[PDB]
Amino acid sequence: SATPHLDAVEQTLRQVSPGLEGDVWERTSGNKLDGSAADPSDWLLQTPGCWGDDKCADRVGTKRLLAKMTENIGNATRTVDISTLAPFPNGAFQDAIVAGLKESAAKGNKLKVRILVGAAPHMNVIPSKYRDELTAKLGKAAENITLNVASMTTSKTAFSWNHSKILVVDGQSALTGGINSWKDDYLDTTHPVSDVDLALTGPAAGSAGRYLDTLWTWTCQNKSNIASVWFAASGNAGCMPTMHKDTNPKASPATGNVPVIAVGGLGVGIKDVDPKSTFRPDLPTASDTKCVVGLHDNTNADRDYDTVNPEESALRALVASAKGHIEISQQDLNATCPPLPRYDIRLYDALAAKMAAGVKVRIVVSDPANRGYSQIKSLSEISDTLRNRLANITGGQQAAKTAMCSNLQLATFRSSPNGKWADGHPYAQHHKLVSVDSSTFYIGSKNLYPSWLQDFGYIVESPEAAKQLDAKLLDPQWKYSQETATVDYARGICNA
Ligand SMILES: *[PH-](=O)([O-])[O-]
Repeated sequence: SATPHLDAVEQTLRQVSPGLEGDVWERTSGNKLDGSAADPSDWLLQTPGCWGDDKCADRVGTKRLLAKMTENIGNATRTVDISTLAPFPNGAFQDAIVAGLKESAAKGNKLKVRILVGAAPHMNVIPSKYRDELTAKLGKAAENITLNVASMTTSKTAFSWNHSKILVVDGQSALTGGINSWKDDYLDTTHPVSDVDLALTGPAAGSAGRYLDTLWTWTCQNKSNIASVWFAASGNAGCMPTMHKDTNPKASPATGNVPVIAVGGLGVGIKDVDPKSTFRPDLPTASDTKCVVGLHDNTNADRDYDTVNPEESALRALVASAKGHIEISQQDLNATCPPLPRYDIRLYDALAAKMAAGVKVRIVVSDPANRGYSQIKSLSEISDTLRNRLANITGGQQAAKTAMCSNLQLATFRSSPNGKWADGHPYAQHHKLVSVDSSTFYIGSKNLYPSWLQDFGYIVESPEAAKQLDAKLLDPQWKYSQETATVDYARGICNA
């Protein structure tokens, strides 16, 4: 096969979540990574993109991200479909959205627009305030636009709400990844968060539209339930649960030859199980993930949860598909317990199995000196766990340590020679990135640390794009980050 990695992931998803195929996950052909003619790797919307400079003077990444938001929206003829994590877009992110909408409206187009945020759960005025602010900023363009704005919470007790970050235009183009539209963390700061989105076009953008219809179908159904949904619309417009299906082709036009698996999850409180699923997982055991006995562990101990959250299985299957090497860049691999379990056992088992077979694993996480942008005190909380899982399959602890130190790179993130930004603040990293075999990679919103949220992303099998990702992001990341490594097989470092 030309697509061995996607083939394996696809087979897993059809066993885990067959009833969600089309809507919460979908394999498509005919896509394109949407880079420019001058810089074809600039589909890779990293921010800030100021490698080597502790003052981050020339933020080529940020500039491209904001320009690409405006460009895609300004090309809209029918729909603009946005999700993110609250707060609603502000600063230059909002400026970019407004500029795009005005550009489309002046080109004569009449648009339907949805903007959905997830938030922690009386009289939430935020959606209505954002609607009215956007309408004022649009000026005459507002006459051409039907707007829906909502904040939603699907489960208070499971801490479940939207955390996908998607921008889809006409079902044709999509931007997605880790980037929240938060000016203070990403833009107006001398210690910007490092993160990444991708830009694509093709049928896979339609998959994102169908995912958003799934979320908006729930949101609209629950719009009268305060505490679940706060909704606001322009004029006398109603809630649009199926804007994508209603307005855009069932299969978007083809734009290239790139195969993609779109995959998300429904978190907790939308749908409890895929009734079509006959998935029968072999669930591992551990004694050090559920920190307290009363916690219901959806990540490790709930078969039904898996069936409505195919993204967890997809990421584990992506790791399991690697023949040569795996690079992982995350805010965290481990979560804060309670209320989440500390780690995904199946994930750590999949990484252990790869290392036991001589496949190289690199994990770069955010510096613990950031502890919202870190959830561990020490890299040992990752390496100890990998070693203990390795012990189960290598026959003991000494053989585990040797396997780990022979096949692992483990470090915290830097983007310049300095241990911190020049302003003295630690580097914060927020990617949700997995790349394997310089072939197939995930960019999206789904963290590898336990999390029970609505998330979304793309798994792309394209060696050319993976090589661009190496050159523009993974290679410079390791150039600077390697100085913090506690384990590095390539230099014989084993301080763990
Ligand atoms: P996310 O914005 O919580 O990872």
